[PDB]
Amino acid sequence: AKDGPRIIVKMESSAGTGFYYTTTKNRRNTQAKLELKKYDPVAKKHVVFREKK
Amino acid sequence: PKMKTHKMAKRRIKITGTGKVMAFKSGKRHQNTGKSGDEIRGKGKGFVLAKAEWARMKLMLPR
Amino acid sequence: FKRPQKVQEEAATIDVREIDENVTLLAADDVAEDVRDVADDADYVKVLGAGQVRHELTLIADDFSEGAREKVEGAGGSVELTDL
Amino acid sequence: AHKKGVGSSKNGRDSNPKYLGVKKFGGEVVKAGNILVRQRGTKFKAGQGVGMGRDHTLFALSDGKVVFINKGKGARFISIEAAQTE
RNA sequence: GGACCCGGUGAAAUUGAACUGGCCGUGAAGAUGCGGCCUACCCGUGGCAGGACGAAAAGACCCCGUGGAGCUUUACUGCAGCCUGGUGUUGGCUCUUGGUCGCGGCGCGGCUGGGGGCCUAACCCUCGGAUGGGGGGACAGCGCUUGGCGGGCAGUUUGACUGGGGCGGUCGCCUCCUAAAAGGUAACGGAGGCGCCCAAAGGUCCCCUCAGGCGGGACGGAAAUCCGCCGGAGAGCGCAAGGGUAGAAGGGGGCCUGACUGCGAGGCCUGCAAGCCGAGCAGGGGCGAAAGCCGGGCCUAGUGAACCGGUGGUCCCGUGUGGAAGGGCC
RNA sequence: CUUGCCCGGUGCCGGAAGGUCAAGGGGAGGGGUGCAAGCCCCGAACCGAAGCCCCGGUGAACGGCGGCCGUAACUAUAACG
RNA sequence: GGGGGAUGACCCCAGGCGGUAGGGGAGCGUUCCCGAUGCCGAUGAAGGCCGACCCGCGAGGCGGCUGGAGGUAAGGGAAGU
RNA sequence: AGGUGGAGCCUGGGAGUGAGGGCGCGAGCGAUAACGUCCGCGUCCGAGCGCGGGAACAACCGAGACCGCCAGCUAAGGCCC
RNA sequence: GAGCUGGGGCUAGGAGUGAAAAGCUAACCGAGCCCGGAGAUAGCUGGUUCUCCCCGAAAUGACUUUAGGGUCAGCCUCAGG
RNA sequence: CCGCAAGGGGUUGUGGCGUGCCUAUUGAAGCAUGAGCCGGCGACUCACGGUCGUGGGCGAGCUUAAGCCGUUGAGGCGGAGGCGUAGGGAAACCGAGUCCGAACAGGGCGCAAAGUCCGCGGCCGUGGACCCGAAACCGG
RNA sequence: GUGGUUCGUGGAGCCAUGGGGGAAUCUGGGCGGACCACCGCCUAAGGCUAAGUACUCCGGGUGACCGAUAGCGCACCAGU
RNA sequence: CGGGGGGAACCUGGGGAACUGAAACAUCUCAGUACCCAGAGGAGAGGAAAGAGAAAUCGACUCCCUGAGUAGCGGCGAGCG
Repeated sequence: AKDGPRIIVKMESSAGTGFYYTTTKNRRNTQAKLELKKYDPVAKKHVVFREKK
Repeated sequence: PKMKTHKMAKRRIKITGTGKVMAFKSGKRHQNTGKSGDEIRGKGKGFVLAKAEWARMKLMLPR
Repeated sequence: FKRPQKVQEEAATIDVREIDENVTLLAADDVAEDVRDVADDADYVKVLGAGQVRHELTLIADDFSEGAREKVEGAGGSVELTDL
Repeated sequence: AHKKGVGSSKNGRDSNPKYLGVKKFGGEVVKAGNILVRQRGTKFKAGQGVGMGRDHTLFALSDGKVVFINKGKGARFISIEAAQTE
């Protein structure tokens, strides 16, 4: 998107490998290297999910 | 002799015996659009009427 | 979505009832115990289901759909081209 | 390379609110009453409003849809006599 | 000296046509021809300029055609020429320092880089009286690629609005008012906000009852902090307005992330594409005992076609078959 | 008769030690196919040109060469500040 | 449009009918190619000159005068109308 | 419901203008100024919505122009010349 | 006398010449003239033919280097259901 | 004056009601332009495609180029092809079913209604292509 | 570094070449589109070669081709 | 002994462009066209394959139909094809 080194930075998150990812917008603003949550890659379902990229 | 914006004929295009023609959804996606998900579920195929006449025609013949 | 040149392969459109019928007029040849393979309308034999196999006949061709080949078994045979 | 002031001059753009289907017509599982999208439809007609009483829409199917506060979300069912045994 | 009267000769632009008066009114708003009226016989020649919007010329002043042509510079690009690295027919002899890898070091070693020298057989020039001498000489001319300057020139371009062109403004999108009460409409008509953001204003489960005013006491004399009364919520909600609306969106705490994939019956607005809504179906969770809610936010702004490409996934295509460059799909 | 003041930008003249950077040399390393010797590319650390950056000189080279408040001034810049 | 049309036509009444871009239907003469078991004219081809029969019409026919040689197609076709 | 009667709906070929004004009314601007412009509701004109009227005057009041010269009632508007 | 001149020639027209205004280059060179691209393009301008029948337009809205163009809609017309 | 006689010819004295004609125009008599007068030239065409409508030959319909036959010269053979015969999909491929997907929720289609060639037309593209109109660029 | 090719710098080959390096003589040497293995094709870096298609100054034939402002502009002391 | 000079049109080589379309215009198009040059002929052009493609299939060159407005080239736009 409109890449603006302004606390506005786009990122994703793997599925422990579940394989690929899924969309997400972000803001250093707070918690830098902070970013985790679960989902479900083509890999079965669910799976921890770091976001960092 | 004749041809056709072969183009559009390429991208978006192609008719059904019905005498009608369609090209893939075409909301936003595939450019800018961190946007959302469910919105994703927003790309199948969009069939515009009226104009699809220039189209079809201009293509006419092979497609 | 198009290519950088040509390439391509093949295959055709030949189907059920289609035959049985217009092939009913195909009886002017191998339309007895029927060794099909016309030679009249199309190019690269394929067999479309729909309809209801019949005229009990073995067909020397490429292939066909599910049911078809099935129905086939209804009352006939099925031979494939070159090697299969 | 900028813009000026002391020229207020600032036209406004377009909307498109309505009551679509108004009150008491052939009811079709589709956009009920409208004046606030994202809306959250309801059940049958609606009668709650910054007015007092209520409104029936002698039209019944799945459901309709609200407008966020205005009108008055549905809930006071009302399938309509035209919802009995065939 | 023409002009005027005679005799001889004898054109020329413009012109629908016409036997063509003044008035005061009128019409598209400065009329012999339309209305009312007043003067009004038919023709001519010598004249005098006012009107026939007289003649000349499809305004040169104007704007409009994403017309043209000339000059200008830190307009765009490109060429001419000029500077420039390596390379070539541009051969010898010696003086030298640098790198490097191997066996701060030094010894060696292949490697290879810089450079200084008369020479000289190309090359060129030189001539000066012949083809020999002389001078420069590895130059350079000059060929090929590099790069650079480069208006010298060549070709295009330099928006719209605009109650005359320009200067001035201004163009998207959110709200009010304008819209006469369905919807919806100009105005360079009024006023005001937006090209953010919030990982926790997210999802639920559990609790709260606002501003304010009055009365009573610490640090306090506006303006807290607590205690006791009054309250169609006038506070409250990240941001502009407007609707909302405590029952609460609104104020806390508990775990939780569905701020989901596959989809969506069926509608709103709509020439286009968009834009926007949504039960319910399946997989898989979260919150509650559960009946249920969860597919981000209280909303309506926080925006962009399709192509031009990156990248993580596919293992669909793979141009004799085995593959990969490369391509399609996410 | 007499041509004064400014080289911060610009053109230019000089400098070339240092940054940069093209073609290029020149090797780490990866890649495809390869039974294997091989056989093609991507290749980068460093060396590397003018130019540009940086130092200076440059005006019968382009070009430019200040503002307001106070003060003897019975009144006005001014001699000064 | 509708009431019976024998091919015409005839009767009712409904029912209008002003119209530029512009849309639909129907007709007219112009020079040619048929000669769909077609040919007129020296007592005039045709054009011309003039007219109080035929048609809503664009045209027809037909009669009088002129003038030296052609061409007409009862029907369909074509186009430098 | 429908007295109506003749508009309606879909598919499809062929289009034109893509800038108008004038009047009444309700608003905007504007000196509530203009044959000013700007949006709306109806009409109006469209180079023929050709005729009557208001002298004359598209245009405002009445009127819908198939055709019939020596008929008849009226409209609006008029009837001393 | 950077004097006027005849005769002989040289340069040339995107190029010449020019004691230099854009002057002069076979009587209008801000880039000659003839033939050729070629009947260049030309939202602009005109110009746009025989009769007759039938109905009957818009001068708004949406996006445009688009505003005196034109796309799509809206209002026309004919064929069938 | 009555070669179409009791009806008309021609000319007008009066009176009676009357703004020419073309383009572009909100609107025009025009004082806006167009034209002095007469005669002849002079402007929606042809081709290949495609496109609907219609006249008709077979429904699988239809013909290139050529070979032969040719007062008149007489057409007749030629079966590469191409549109229809399912389509759905980026594709693999499947197939009256298919793509998204892991789900029976929708998109395209099935359902024959079948064309196809030709003729003649209203049109659409390439064409100088409704007709003339300029300033300019480029070659010799 | 250009060409031609449908290829407009592209995953981009073949053939043709502007500059510089400068191989092989049959297990040789290009090719089948980057490349590589294997298969399959072909044998260059000299030359000649009628016939099948194109064009009308010329001569003929034929015309739903014209008729003196049409046809070539010019039907006859016209490119004068 | 041959040439050279011609010659409407046609032929290959040598060299070789803007308009205009893309509703600007730099890519692109018109095109390898128009023009100029050289030269062969009555015809030149070309012509027994380090070819084509892939069914282990085809074979000179040329030309007509077809392949095909397809495979495909591209500010994937106008077009070229």
